[PDB]
Amino acid sequence: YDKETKTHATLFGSVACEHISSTMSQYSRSTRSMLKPV
Amino acid sequence: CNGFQKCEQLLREYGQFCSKINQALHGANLRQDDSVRNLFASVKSSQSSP
Repeated sequence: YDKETKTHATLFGSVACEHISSTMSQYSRSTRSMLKPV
Repeated sequence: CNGFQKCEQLLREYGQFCSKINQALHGANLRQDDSVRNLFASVKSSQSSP
């Protein structure tokens, strides 16, 4: 959440750094139509 | 349910209970982190001969 800065980051647990891709379309998240390498 | 809209609609009715369960687990995990820090802090703050 980082409330004081108000900036936010998304973390994938125990997933290879290379696997996840920006604007990922291979996996579909039912809960959110839109979600917002290191 | 795994990606089922109807179970998600049922979840919306029971959403408040589901949110409470997450908050309790999140609070317990934070308390476990606090216990780890204090125990290590007692070990630390002592000068050590190599």
